[PDB]
Amino acid sequence: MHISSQQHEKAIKSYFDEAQTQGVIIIKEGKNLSTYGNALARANKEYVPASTFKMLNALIGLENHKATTNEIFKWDGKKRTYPMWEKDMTLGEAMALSAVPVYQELARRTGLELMQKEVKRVNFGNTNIGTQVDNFWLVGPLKITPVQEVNFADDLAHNRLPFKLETQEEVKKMLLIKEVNGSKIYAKSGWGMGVTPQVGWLTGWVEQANGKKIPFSLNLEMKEGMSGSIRNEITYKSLENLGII
Repeated sequence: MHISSQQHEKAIKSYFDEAQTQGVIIIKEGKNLSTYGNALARANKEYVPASTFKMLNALIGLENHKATTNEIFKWDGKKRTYPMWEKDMTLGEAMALSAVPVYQELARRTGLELMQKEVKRVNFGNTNIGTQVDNFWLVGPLKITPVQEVNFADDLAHNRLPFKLETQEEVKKMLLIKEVNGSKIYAKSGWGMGVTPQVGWLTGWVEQANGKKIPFSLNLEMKEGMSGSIRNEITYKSLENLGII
């Protein structure tokens, strides 16, 4: 339409400035990547994936028969950081709650040798998981850039990753987080607190009413004290600004 690129860029930058943090959002339309936000150089820097790795953990675990989508992972009765984690959950429920204890169990079922082979086969990020199967996506050594995250979201949204179609569809069903008019937003959040500085993610895609899918990845610096909902607020204001939703 009639709004200049200068004005779109200024508006999206201001969403990050108003939240008092530093970040980028990458949007892909077809093969074209557009970078917006207030710290554009973050686009090709590596950060831990944190809870965004649960997308790939779920695909690996389902494809290799380490879980089913209806299996209930029981809470072991020990105290958790968050009360909503102190309950029995399917992978889908654990995805929406970012319940790392469920995904650590799934990683342990997959085990280090298979985990490293699958992460290499999908060529996710720097592809390095090191020697600790239960925390490699949290504290290193696995890292990924925001460009690589939006390209992963593009691959999953279009069923292009090297898994069965059914496996990709099962995991995509776990990622629906919002519906706006007739658009649907599928995405996974992350907040890596085990590194310094802390990293915030929201990576996913918009499925528009006509069926087109527009992948995006938000990446920002988080600080103890911030609200996790700023990730969604920035992302939705940016997508609305560009007329994607």
